[PDB]
Amino acid sequence: YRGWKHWVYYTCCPDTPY
Amino acid sequence: IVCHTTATSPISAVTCPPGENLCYRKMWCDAFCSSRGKVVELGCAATCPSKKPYEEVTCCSTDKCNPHPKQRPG
Repeated sequence: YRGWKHWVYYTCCPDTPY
Repeated sequence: IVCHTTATSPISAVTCPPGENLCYRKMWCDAFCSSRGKVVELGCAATCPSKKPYEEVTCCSTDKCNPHPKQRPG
């Protein structure tokens, strides 16, 4: 069961600055 | 009442139709820090009669409550 998911979330660098 | 959704750099469908009062949004971090805590804000709820210390958010009744990231706030 490997995931290494990220605890909290993040603001900057969303994905639309594409 | 509106509340930038994520913001960060670009922008998305702002405005919060539900809960006509505050648009929530705060942060996480450990303590006062004021540097780390790379997290985000909630985003509208309904109200904030509460008043607890550490949580994640209280209320944002404005049109630009969404602050800046943790790493580089400005």
